[PDB]
Amino acid sequence: EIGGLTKCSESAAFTKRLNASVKKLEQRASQYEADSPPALALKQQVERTQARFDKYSRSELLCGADGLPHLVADGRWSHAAEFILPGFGFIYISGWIGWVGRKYLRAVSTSANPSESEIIINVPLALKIMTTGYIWPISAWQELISNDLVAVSEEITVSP
Amino acid sequence: MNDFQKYLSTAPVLLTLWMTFTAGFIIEVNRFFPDMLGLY
Amino acid sequence: MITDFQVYIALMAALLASVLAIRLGATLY
Amino acid sequence: DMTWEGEYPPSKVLGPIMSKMPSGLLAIISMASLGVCVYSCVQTGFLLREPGAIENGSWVRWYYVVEGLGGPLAWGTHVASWIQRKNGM
Amino acid sequence: ATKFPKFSQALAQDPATRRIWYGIATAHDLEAHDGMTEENLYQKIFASHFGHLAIIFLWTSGNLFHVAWQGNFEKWVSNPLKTRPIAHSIWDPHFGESALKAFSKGNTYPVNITFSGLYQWWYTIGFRTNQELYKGSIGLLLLASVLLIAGWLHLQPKFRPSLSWFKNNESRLNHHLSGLLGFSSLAWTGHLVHVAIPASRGVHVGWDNFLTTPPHPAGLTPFFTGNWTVYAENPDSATHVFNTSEGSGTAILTFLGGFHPQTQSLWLSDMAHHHLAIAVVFIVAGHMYRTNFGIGHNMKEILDAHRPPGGRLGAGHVGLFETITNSLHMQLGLALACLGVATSLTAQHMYALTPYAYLSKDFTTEAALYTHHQYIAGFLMVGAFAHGAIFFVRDYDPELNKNNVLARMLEHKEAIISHLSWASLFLGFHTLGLYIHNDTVVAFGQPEKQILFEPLFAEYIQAASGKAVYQFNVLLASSTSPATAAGNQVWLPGWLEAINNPKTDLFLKIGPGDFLVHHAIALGLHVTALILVKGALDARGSKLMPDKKDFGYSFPCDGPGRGGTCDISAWDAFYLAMFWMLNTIGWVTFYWHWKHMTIWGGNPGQFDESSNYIMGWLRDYLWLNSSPLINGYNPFGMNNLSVWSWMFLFGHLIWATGFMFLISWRGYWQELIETLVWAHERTPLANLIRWRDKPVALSIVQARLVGLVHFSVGYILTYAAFVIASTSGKFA
Amino acid sequence: SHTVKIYDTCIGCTQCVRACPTDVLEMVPWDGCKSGQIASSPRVEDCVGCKRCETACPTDFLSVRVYLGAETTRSLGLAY
Amino acid sequence: FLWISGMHFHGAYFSNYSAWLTDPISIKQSSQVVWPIVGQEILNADVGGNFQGIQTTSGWFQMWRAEGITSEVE
Amino acid sequence: MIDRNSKVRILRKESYWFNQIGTVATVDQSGIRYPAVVRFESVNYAGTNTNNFALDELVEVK
Amino acid sequence: AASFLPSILVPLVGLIFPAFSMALFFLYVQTDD
Amino acid sequence: VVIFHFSWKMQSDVWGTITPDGAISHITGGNFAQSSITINGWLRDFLWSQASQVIQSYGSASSAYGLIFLGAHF
Ligand code: CLA
Ligand code: CLA
Ligand code: CLA
Ligand code: CLA
Ligand code: CLA
Ligand SMILES: CC(=O)O[C@H]1CC(C)(C)C(=C=C/C(C)=C/C=C/C(C)=C/C=C/C=C(C)/C=C\C=C(/C)C(=O)C[C@@]23O[C@]2(C)C[C@@H](O)CC3(C)C)[C@](C)(O)C1
Ligand SMILES: CC(=O)O[C@H]1CC(C)(C)C(=C=C/C(C)=C/C=C\C(C)=C/C=C\C=C(C)\C=C\C=C(/C)C(=O)C[C@@]23O[C@]2(C)C[C@@H](O)CC3(C)C)[C@](C)(O)C1
Ligand SMILES: CC1=C(/C=C/C(C)=C/C=C/C(C)=C/C=C/C=C(C)/C=C/C=C(C)/C=C/C2=C(C)CCCC2(C)C)C(C)(C)CCC1
Ligand SMILES: CC1=C(C/C=C(\C)CCC[C@H](C)CCC[C@H](C)CCCC(C)C)C(=O)c2ccccc2C1=O
Ligand code: SF4
Ligand code: SF4
Repeated sequence: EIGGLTKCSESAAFTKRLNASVKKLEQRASQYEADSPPALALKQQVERTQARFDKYSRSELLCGADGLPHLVADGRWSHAAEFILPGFGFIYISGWIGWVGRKYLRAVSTSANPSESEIIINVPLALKIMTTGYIWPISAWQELISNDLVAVSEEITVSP
Repeated sequence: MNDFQKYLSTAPVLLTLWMTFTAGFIIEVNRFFPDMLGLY
Repeated sequence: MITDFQVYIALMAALLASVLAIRLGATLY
Repeated sequence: DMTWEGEYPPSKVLGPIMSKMPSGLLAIISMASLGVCVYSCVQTGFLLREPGAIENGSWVRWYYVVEGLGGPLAWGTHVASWIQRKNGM
Repeated sequence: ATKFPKFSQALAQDPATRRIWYGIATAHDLEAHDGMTEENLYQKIFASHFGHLAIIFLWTSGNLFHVAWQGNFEKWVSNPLKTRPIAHSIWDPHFGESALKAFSKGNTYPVNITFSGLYQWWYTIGFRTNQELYKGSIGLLLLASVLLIAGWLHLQPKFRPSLSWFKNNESRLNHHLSGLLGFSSLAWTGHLVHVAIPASRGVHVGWDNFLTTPPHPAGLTPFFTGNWTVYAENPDSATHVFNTSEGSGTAILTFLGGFHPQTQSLWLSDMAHHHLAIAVVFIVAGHMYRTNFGIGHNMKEILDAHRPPGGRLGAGHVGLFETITNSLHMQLGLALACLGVATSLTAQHMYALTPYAYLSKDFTTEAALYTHHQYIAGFLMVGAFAHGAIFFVRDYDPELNKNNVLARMLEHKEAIISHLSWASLFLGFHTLGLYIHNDTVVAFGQPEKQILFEPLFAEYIQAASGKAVYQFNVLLASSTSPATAAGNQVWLPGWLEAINNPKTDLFLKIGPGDFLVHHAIALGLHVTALILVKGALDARGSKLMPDKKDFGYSFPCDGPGRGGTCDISAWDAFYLAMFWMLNTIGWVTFYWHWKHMTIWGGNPGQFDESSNYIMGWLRDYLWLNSSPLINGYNPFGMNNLSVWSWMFLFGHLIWATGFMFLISWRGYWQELIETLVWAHERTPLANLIRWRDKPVALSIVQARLVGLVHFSVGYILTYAAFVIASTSGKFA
Repeated sequence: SHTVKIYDTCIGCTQCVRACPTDVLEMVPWDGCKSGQIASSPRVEDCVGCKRCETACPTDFLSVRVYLGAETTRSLGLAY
Repeated sequence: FLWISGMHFHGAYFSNYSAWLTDPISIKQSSQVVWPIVGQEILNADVGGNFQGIQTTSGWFQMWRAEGITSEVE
Repeated sequence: MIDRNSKVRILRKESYWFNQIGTVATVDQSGIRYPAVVRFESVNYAGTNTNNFALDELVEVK
Repeated sequence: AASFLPSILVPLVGLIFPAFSMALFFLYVQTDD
Repeated sequence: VVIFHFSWKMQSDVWGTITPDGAISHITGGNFAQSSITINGWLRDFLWSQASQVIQSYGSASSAYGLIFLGAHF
């Protein structure tokens, strides 16, 4: 496989880890008894453990010799779920936040008191501006090609 | 009321509320969709 | 095995370096 | 002195000899030089890839080594031809 | 002046102790001395260089002498893998009988074991007897004396070189490239062919028989005839035992590739060929500049003509020629930078392509050398940026460099600084974040939820050169690749063996753990650079102090006003960057040591699994490998590691003492000193004695320097003890 | 000891001369400003380098600049 | 006052005081319990008395015993 | 042109408000070295919002 | 014998030399040419 | 320094277990007398040795302390 790794579904170390983990919890549960609230909790915990390992097994994750999942991020779409797809999520959300923030600052900049509106936010306006960020990619590009995003050497600079 | 709303509109207060909401929703997502290291 | 004479010869050489070093230092001063 | 402005450098930058050479001649030389370099590489490649018989580094030939130096010269000559052309000579 | 700082009236007329402190630290800034002309400056610097050279040679002479007079080189030569090399003897009147026995273990007298690698180097280059080492030391002592004479001679009235001589760039470069580097390499290949290689094969060639012992049976006939292939025939067999004729060959110049099977080091024949080739390249390159013979290039013209036609780089490099020739600081900066890169390369390539015999088997020495050169590299790098800033403040001419490539750099300074900042932030947040994620999940008992990225890009590069474990069938790792076909009959055979041997440091195997540490090192370089680069660009002025250039490279501050201007000088950037430099180098050195430690110990897995989270480093590296060191001396006795143990604690003290100067500032101390003065003047008997230099507190900048030095010395000393005691205590 | 220089951007606010802890600055007649006064540094031998003067200047960039230099008993504020 | 109130409440609804009271030598004092989110449950130790929680070290149990609390209603 | 209530861009490199816009308050006509008095909406590192500049250091923006 | 040199030189280099050097520096920095 | 003195002295010369008969086994074994007289002793017989718990707390209910130990250093 890529990098000499092995699929986790076919890695013995991965399975050994699972068995060991469950055993530890079960050994603890033995002390408590029957429907004792402590025992029921530990029992539920083993279920989650079994589920986690199963999910990873059914996945396309590749494990190493230690039996631990290793992520691939070279651009291959075979393992896009590991980095590329989640990556888009971050970019979309982050841009949303940044775009809306810039919009609000510029909007309140022309108000009676531009500094009071930064310490005491105008919630009504903020909410409106915040909702308009879902199309930030389009808006940003449009602003760039309209020479409204990047300024032109009319900004303060150092002495040298 | 108006004045109280202004206090509730102060930066510190709004941050706390927003972050509490954000933290909560993240926690809730993990409660119902737990243990994820990738989009499956 | 480095003989005593050999060691003594080395020491003599070092002395020359020392005296020539003082001069260079005093010339740079 | 060598400072220049515009879209093409002056001929003085090409040295004391090439600054007087015609653009076409330089072009001919450039193409020829590149050819020699490429030929040398291809031929040497066969030597390196021939079974045995290259022990003790027999694959290195004086002629091919000299020929391979045409490649860098090819670059210089082709650049110079352009400069001469723009300069009008 | 008529006081201690003869070169400064200002300091000389000072009524306090500052006169003494500053005079010592401003002694080598010859450019700022009272009444200094450019000619004198150059002349004095030239002479000072002769002195430095002499010191270096005296140092080398001492090592040879002490090894020869108090060492075990000859015994080591006989049994290299079973003898511990001796540096020098020990005569400390404070030692107790027990200590005399402990440090005298394995020998008959108290001694220090060397971790400098001199034995391996000398063994490889040809030295076999103590008498030989002695001759070398004596010769170097003589050379040192000659250099001292030169310094005096060129300061005399009729031998002082002119300022023009000092600025003839073409001749110096030609000479230095062709002679200092080129011919010297040719001379070295001569030594290797005449003395070293014969010794490796059991033959003794010295000053007694070198003129009658031909290096090769054929003679110089093949060379002049053109049949050079003869010198590469009959390479030493794979069964050759070093320092003996069993399985020896006759080849003197070859391109085998790889390592000698028995010594696990690069073949000597290959090194000889290497230096021969390098020689020709440099000798040819030294014929590029005009030097009173008509032919050649004029550097000024070359620089001036290089302006991209598009205008993207402004006026190009016009004006830089004069700036460099008339600025010693820029020259020094360029030099220090290049040397810094070289030092790092030496460290990186010397542990992979082992050059000396049986050096790989000496774990402690190998560890010391790497940490040594990497730390030196850091200091050299920081100095380069420092002198670059000094240049801008002192030697930069805004008018000469109009729209030059250099000036335009100072025009988009904000862009550079801001973007470097972003890079640092990105690397910092995610690297730390991922480490903490891995720590938390592991702590909660769920290691399967760790985010571990495989270093695929690096693995690919390793495969490209022939590594096969990663299974990336590419380039040299592919039998059908055109590249493999090319060198399969030249140097690949030997290389592909070493690269694919697990018991060598050639392209060590990498895993998810290496990914993270590499990104941490990246953070260090970027952040250290930010501090240094900002200091340089914002050295001639800023928004807070638009007139910084008129105050200099180093000034205390600009007052408590305009918000507060502490640490606003460029010198302070160096001060701040030093800490980051140490941190980054520390990370780099820790990584090398732990990785190798686990490999040497036979458990590579420990690093592979525990390096993913921070606790692993603290518990499985620092805590676990500190046991030998902290037990150098205990309530039950002591061993040879006692000196190393003591130094470890000593380092901690100096480091912490530094904190006092860094956190506590002058005001408090000055007031306290005043009270002490009152006491001395009012206490009978002591009143008889009085000072001639008013006692005052250390200055703002002085304290910063003192503190940085204490911090640095402690930092280096403590790690030095650990790297040595831990490695030696466990594997030696 | 230290060097104090006054520049043409002065406005004769007198704030600097009212802040000096050692009477180094004075207000002298001048015609370049509306106030008709400019600051001078007649007694720099008593400057301690406090820079309080600079902190008081109202001009965009200080019209009064103190450049620290040679140190004497007076400049080092030594009562002993 | 709110602080003290919380401590007593947490000792009434999230503690093993009753069990500890019966066997003070064996059972370990605990008055804080973590929610079962994200494997943080590991922090809930097997203190004793059929109870799992964080072992507190403020000394509340001892004080309450000296006062004579006995019950969790109090 | 520099005049009361006019808006100008500072051209003094040492100014905190270089390449920024300010409003000319009053221009003195008595021959003082720096006649114009410009006011800015942002405080400098010292906390001031005004400074006097010469006419050449100011370019009218409109 | 050269072997005795360690016990004859070290006392001088580490004690006598440093002392005289420090004394000279003091006299040099405390003098007003 | 004061709190460290308390911790080592007690664990070495007071705290511990005693058998039905008179056999006192202190937690650290009485190392304070001959080890606390040197700085190396404090670094080895106290900080290095008594820190084995935090560093090896991962995977247990005491894992929180390990994380906090690291966080505090940061
Ligand atoms: C052939 C004649 C010749 C030779 C041998 C030298 C030799 C020297 N000159 Mg020099 N000089 C010459 C002619 C010559 N000069 C002429 C004609 C002039 C007048 C124009 C001068 C003017 C001059 C001045 C003004 C000064 C010198 C100095 C020096 C000394 C430099 C210090 C030293 O020892 O470093 C030698 C160091 C080495 C041999 C080690 C080199 C290590 C490098 C890093 C190797 C790099 C290899 C490779 C590139 C790395 C690859 C990796 C890379 C990509 C990172 C050196 C002894 C300096 C000095 O100290 O004077 C006392 C000095 O200040 N020279
Ligand atoms: C070839 C290398 C080289 C050369 C020739 C110079 C030359 C120079 N540098 Mg420079 N520098 C270098 C490398 C070099 N540097 C490097 C590598 C760095 C990075 C650290 C710097 C950083 C640097 C700074 C930051 C400054 C200089 C300055 C100077 C100038 C004055 C130096 C001075 O006053 O020292 C006088 C003599 C001393 C300071 C004595 C040094 C005592 C040291 C600090 C303490 C010794 C260590 C300690 C005692 C060890 C004891 C430990 C023990 C207990 C075990 C001079 C032109 C200064 C300047 O203004 O130039 C314009 C300046 O401010 N340099
Ligand atoms: C442990 C000690 C420590 C740490 C962590 C830092 C951290 C930092 N230093 Mg620093 N520094 C230190 C000691 C330290 N310093 C010392 C001792 C000195 C004296 C020499 C300096 C001198 C120094 C200089 C001179 C400079 C820095 C700079 C920086 C920053 C570099 C950019 C970076 O890493 O961004 C990432 C930063 C961090 C990861 C640290 C903060 C992390 C917090 C906890 C946030 C974590 C968020 C997390 C990922 C999750 C976020 C989402 C969440 C809200 C839901 C960073 C904030 C540079 C700077 O200003 O940055 C551009 C700079 O120029 N430092
Ligand atoms: C010193 C006081 C103190 C402290 C530190 C704690 C701490 C704790 N209690 Mg506890 N408690 C206390 C007093 C205290 N309690 C008192 C006095 C009572 C009696 C009413 C209780 C009753 C109680 C119960 C019944 C429970 C706890 C639980 C808990 C744990 C979870 C806390 C929680 O709800 O997290 C989550 C936090 C929240 C859900 C609150 C939401 C966050 C808010 C919205 C942020 C604040 C908004 C901000 C102030 C806006 C400002 C507006 C402006 C006007 C000021 C935690 C260890 C729980 C527990 O252990 O379960 C196992 C639990 O079930 N406690
Ligand atoms: C290389 C330098 C060096 C050398 C050779 C010594 C040697 C010695 N030290 Mg020592 N020491 C040094 C550096 C050195 N020290 C430093 C740097 C420190 C500071 C940390 C100390 C702190 C130190 C302490 C605290 C003590 C010693 C003691 C001793 C003595 C123990 C052996 C013995 O028989 O004692 C028995 C003593 C004798 C047999 C007497 C020997 C005759 C004396 C030394 C004659 C001295 C006359 C001398 C010429 C005067 C100097 C003149 C001046 C111009 C230099 C021994 C003579 C111990 C001692 O007893 O001191 C004498 C002691 O208590 N040392
Ligand atoms: C009118 C007339 O008469 O002609 C006309 C008509 C005609 C003919 C169509 C025209 C033309 C001519 C043209 C277009 C001519 C040339 C264009 C050209 C020639 C463009 C690039 C060469 C680049 C090279 C060689 C790059 C690198 C060479 C490199 C990078 C090397 O490293 C060489 C190498 O050596 C090293 C250092 C080591 C060696 O051991 C081996 C190798 C190989 C690795 C003109 C211009 O219209 C004029
Ligand atoms: C940027 C840069 O670096 O450019 C540099 C590159 C470089 C190379 C340094 C330069 C140079 C100098 C020159 C002139 C380089 C060119 C060529 C070079 C390298 C050297 C010259 C002649 C060699 C000859 C004549 C061969 C003798 C060889 C002879 C006579 C033989 O073949 C003997 C032999 O035949 C027998 C009798 C029988 C055969 O069985 C065995 C062989 C075949 C071996 C440049 C071009 O100036 C600038
Ligand atoms: C401050 C300043 C200064 C300084 C600067 C500096 C310090 C810089 C540095 C810089 C640096 C430090 C740089 C570096 C660089 C690097 C590089 C440039 C690299 C490259 C690479 C390449 C080109 C490639 C290679 C290769 C080959 C050959 C083949 C394939 C593979 C590879 C990768 C390997 C001065 C004084 C001047 C003055 C001004 C200012
Ligand atoms: C302790 C301390 C001092 C006082 C430290 C002093 C005075 C050091 C005094 C001892 C040193 C070792 C000098 C003693 C030199 C001897 C008297 C011998 C001198 C001989 C001459 C010929 C050199 C400061 O002046 C200071 C200033 C600014 C920030 C922090 C601090 C600070 O922390
Ligand atoms: S160094 Fe002193 S005067 Fe300058 S800003 Fe800092 S505290 Fe104020
Ligand atoms: S620095 Fe201090 S003493 Fe000097 S002029 Fe200003 S206020 Fe007066």
